[PDB]
Amino acid sequence: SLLNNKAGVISRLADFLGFRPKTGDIDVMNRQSVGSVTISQLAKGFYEPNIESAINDVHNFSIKDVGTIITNKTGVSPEGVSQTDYWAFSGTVTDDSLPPGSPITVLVFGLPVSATTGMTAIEFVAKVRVALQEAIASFTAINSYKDHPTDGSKLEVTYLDNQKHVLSTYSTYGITISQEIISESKPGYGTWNLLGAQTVTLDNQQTPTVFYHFERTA
Amino acid sequence: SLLNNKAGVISRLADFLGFRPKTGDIDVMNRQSVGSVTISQLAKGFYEPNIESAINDVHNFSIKDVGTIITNKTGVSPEGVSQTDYWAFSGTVTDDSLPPGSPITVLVFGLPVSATTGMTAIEFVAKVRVALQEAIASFTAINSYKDHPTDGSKLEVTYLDNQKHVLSTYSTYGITISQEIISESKPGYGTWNLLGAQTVTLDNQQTPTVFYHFERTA
Amino acid sequence: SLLNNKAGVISRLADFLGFRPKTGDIDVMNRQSVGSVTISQLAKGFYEPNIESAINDVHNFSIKDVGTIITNKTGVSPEGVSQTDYWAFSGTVTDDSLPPGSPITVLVFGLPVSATTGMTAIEFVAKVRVALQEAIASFTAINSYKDHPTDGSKLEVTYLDNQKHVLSTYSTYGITISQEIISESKPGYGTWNLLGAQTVTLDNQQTPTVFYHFERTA
Amino acid sequence: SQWRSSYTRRQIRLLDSKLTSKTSLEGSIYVTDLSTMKSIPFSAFGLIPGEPINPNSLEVRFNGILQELAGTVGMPLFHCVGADSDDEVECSVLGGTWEQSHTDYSVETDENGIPEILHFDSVFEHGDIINITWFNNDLGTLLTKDEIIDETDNLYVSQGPGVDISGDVNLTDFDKIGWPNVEAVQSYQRAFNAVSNIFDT
Amino acid sequence: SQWRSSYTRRQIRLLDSKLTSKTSLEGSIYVTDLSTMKSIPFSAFGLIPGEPINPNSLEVRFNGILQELAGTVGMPLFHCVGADSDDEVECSVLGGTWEQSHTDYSVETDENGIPEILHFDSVFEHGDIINITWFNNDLGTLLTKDEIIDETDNLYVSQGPGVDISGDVNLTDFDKIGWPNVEAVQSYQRAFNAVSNIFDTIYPIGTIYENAVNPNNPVTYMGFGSWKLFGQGKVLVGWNEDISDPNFALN
Amino acid sequence: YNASSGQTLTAEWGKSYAINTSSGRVTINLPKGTVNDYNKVIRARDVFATWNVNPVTLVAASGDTIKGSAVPVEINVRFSDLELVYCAPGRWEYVKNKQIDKITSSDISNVARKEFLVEVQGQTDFLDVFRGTSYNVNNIRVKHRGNELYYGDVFSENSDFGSPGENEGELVPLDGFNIRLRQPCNIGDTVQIETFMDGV
Repeated sequence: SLLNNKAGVISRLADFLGFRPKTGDIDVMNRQSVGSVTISQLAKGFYEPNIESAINDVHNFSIKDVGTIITNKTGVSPEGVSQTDYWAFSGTVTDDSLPPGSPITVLVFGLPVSATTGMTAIEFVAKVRVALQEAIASFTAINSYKDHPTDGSKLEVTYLDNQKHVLSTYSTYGITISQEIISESKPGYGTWNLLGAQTVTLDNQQTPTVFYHFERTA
Repeated sequence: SLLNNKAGVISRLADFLGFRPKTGDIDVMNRQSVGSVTISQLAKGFYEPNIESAINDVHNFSIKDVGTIITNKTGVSPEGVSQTDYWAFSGTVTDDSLPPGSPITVLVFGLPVSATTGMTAIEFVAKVRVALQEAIASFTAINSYKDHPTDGSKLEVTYLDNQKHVLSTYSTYGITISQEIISESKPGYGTWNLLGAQTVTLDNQQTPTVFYHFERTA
Repeated sequence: SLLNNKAGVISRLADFLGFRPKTGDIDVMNRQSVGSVTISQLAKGFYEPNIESAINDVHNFSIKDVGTIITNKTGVSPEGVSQTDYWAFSGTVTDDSLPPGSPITVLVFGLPVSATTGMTAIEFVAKVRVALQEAIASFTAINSYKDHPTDGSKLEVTYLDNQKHVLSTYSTYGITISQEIISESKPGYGTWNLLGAQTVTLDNQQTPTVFYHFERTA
Repeated sequence: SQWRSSYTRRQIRLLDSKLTSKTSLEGSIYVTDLSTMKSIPFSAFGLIPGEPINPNSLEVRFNGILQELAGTVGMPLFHCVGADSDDEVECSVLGGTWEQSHTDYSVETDENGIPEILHFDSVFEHGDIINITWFNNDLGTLLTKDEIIDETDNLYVSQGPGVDISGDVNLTDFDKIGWPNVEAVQSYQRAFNAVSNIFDT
Repeated sequence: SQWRSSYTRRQIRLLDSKLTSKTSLEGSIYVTDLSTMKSIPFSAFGLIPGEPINPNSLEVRFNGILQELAGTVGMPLFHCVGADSDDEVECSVLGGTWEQSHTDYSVETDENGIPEILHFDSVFEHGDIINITWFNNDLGTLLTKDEIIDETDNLYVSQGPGVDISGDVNLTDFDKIGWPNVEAVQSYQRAFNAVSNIFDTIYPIGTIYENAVNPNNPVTYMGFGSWKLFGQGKVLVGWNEDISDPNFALN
Repeated sequence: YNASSGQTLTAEWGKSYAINTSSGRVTINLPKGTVNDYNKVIRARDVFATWNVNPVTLVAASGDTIKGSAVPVEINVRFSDLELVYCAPGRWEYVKNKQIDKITSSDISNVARKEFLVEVQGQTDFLDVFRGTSYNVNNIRVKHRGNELYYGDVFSENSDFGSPGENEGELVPLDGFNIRLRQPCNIGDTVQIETFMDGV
């Protein structure tokens, strides 16, 4: 069956990537299944329930309107936290297909780094700084970077999103490129605000319990 | 590497489209990663973590059970809002591959509209009304349409979902088809109910703060 | 256009499957669109917004931190519920390409079951038990199975996830394999705890309303 | 200069239902409900009046995707497992009524001398595109004698020896038949190429 | 005379801009800004001085996908829907400027020998693979002994099934014809090798033939058989196996 | 004739045709049976060249050939113009290689070479000449690196050529496929044979 299975996708573009919708799913406006075909992809010709709509639906589901109070006893603001990492670099830049001091590009965790053969990790990092600027300048997956304080061959790295990012250590051109995770990212979205503490004695409890009301500021 | 990369997909059917699962993801029943392979696709033969399961998981995550109280100071019901738009039409239906008054089909934002050559936008819209009925009758991306009150060449349009829908203006067969967004869609799901207002003085605040408790009615 | 449309996907691997990001989407750290390209796929070379990031974003959105109070009047813990099902089996194992008592493998809802020709559903189920162990041992989509108490040809089945699983009845090798859904799965994630009941009289109500505060224990 | 090449490619792009506005045209437009009609006939493709797919060779492709659709023959066989209503084994029908597949997966091509018609079964998105392969058929023919000279006798009869006919007569008069109106005929061999030779003999 | 190529083939791999940092090599490496330059000139593919292809039948593919590129011809055509800035049809500029796509989507082959530059417009991922397969000579197909067996099928008329003959009889005297002098024939097969075989089944011995006008022995105009004049001044009348028929039962 | 109308066309003797193959193939089918008429040119061409790209498809219907084996001819030639008359030996003339701006004219016969390194002595003949089809007798080509003498209009003892596999002496007629030579030659003394052949 792989034939007409492999037939499949055509256009990529998850707009155009189909989705078996949830059977009996009203969760959208009490109306339709998540991922149901939308006027976006209709205009684009794609007539089937799709991956695109499924993302925005649950997205539109998990996003509470501004000003919504989140309440907990703990008191951590719902706001997400980005992951912050180190990128540990080592070795000397080496290209045996070019003479020493040969400008090349090196992809650091997918970030191109222009460097010349013979650069140690530090000079490599010196170039890595250039790329990370673009990674910030292009705002691609990297919120910010910072030079490792005691090490030139490491760089403190911050990611745009609140997701978790785990990458694989590799060594290119005599330069080992490894990611050292510093801070875990935390779930959340938007900007939130603690209103304050509410102490509450539950109905037949003896003990008053404290709550923390988190308004959405964004 | 694009070879075995392009090797890839086979069967489309996001059930069968793989997903690199989240590493160390218990968020499903405190058990497995989001998008982990499910008995659905096992039965279908697909043995890998997939896009299907990943959608329903976070879907099943972002859906609070009926009767759950959402509380805010603002007071907007969590319930989603569909987008409502105008579709602005202009020109006269024109097919130079057929004589005048030649019935043809016109895709309006992906909706086929049977119209004959020579119809102005209004007569075109007259036919567009027929298609929008089906778009409602088929319940595809369009919650409802309404004739533009002062313009026959425009139509007030409502979408099934609560997502945001932005489409591109195009002109086919001497008929310009453009979407004019009227109302923004708002995040939310199900049917919700404000219980009422709770004024709360926080622990060391002087100022009582009001809350609005939104029960889920669906 | 299907040409460059079909051009499309290359590498599968929803990391590498693109996503049209949401226009003007800050919901990630008040920063970027859901599904925006991440350092994961950058390292993997994929430079486009993708399906991977879109799942974790809304995932990271719909996951409230441990200790968060969910409050309802109803009192059902937010914790998800897995689906539990029967798998009804019938007939005698039959392979006409092999002599009787011929060990073969049978895929039960995608689970291979080694069985020899001539086994009735019960002996088939006897083998099905072996596979379900692996399905549990491999922890693939099946939380647990249990023998149908009054029927050897049925098996009580439990799924890992909290999603909904509906499968199609089929008959292979003279063995009909059908799924009988027992318990519906319920939305939720993590481990939650009811703090207790809070009776609240709303601002101008006469009637005190009770709430149930659900802390996240996981 | 160019040697060129000896071969042809063919294609269709079909759009479904009303959405076309445009009837099936040459191998350019095809219109239908994809749901309704499985396969396609080809006049809806590019056609020279003859020689589709030298029968030892076919590549028919859709989307941009490249697979053996041909003839609804397959190495999996599964002429059973074509199996609308999805019963897996034994071809015996269970549950929903099961069908031994007339056309198992994708392209079938019926016709004899060449396959004037193709059949096919799959479901597609609204727009479809097809790709088609016609090799040069012409040449291969073989084998010399000693086997084919043994091939004739046990099987296909033979012409045997031809017979001179000295006793034939022809009718000079077709209303009142025969004598006096008759003509003796000169002698002639009868070698039997067809049954008419036989029939008259 | 040149015998040229007989197939061969080409494929190109480019990576964009600095990511290569290296220039194009033969048909192996290519380099450019991919969004800046649509199409290709090909010296980019490996070039050898035969004029390579039938430009008509041209396999031009990218990724691993068979796709119809060369010429910016397509059976849908739509040069007017080349139409960048999504001005849909009718060639009149609406919204952004529409313009006629001289190069419609994919490849537009060019001028005299072959495309001199294949003129392509579509987006790629920076690492490229483009399948260029340009045939010469031909393809024959070869089958063994089935032709000579399957091809004569409509040619000849086959023996078909062979029949045993249990009923045949012969004249034990050819002067006086008929019973008492008759001899039945033992079982043996007739597999019809030649016409005479056919002839004996259609005219078994004792068959009564009548030609209207021809006085000649049938073997003269037929070519087969030993024939005797028969029933002169005699009518043929059905003989009865019911003995009660006084004349036509008993002989 | 539009490329848009049909992908084929047919049959008007004295009517002259610009050919569009752009929209798609053009398969031309000329009249047939033609009696004794001959005398009749038909005209197809490229005003604009859509030949190359999507070319001609020229189809004579069975019967009288245009040239050779009557299989449908195709023209890559970018510009082209087609002058073809029905020619009394049941033939349709075709002007060889031609277009506007360009003289491609006439025809190119075909020479190929195959050297025979002689071994083993013996070797007074060589079979099949060039493996496919036949040798073209009229121009004999064989070398010892001394280029061997004519086969000749009159096969002679003077002419030193065996001609295929003759029982004794050597065969007076020459045959394309197999050749023979009066000489054993010598190993390493190379018999170097060529043809001037009509088709490749």
